[PDB]
Amino acid sequence: MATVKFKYKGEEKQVDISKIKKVWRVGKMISFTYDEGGGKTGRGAVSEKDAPKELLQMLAKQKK
DNA sequence: GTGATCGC
DNA sequence: GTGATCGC
Repeated sequence: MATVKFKYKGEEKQVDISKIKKVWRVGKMISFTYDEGGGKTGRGAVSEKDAPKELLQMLAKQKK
């Protein structure tokens, strides 16, 4: 519902957090995948520092 | 290296 | 099997 903005292979992306498929923590990094067009899966990551709460709670609720 | 994945 | 990616 809210969005996450992140920079991936140069330049900024903004994705609806409803598209996020999987999220995991790597120390202070919040890493994820997300659904795109064409049946493809995108990757992105953000600092925990100001990560959207919607995304952080997904982390705490899944199941890897 | 780290966690996980894409895209070879 | 693995190189690049992401924040650190």
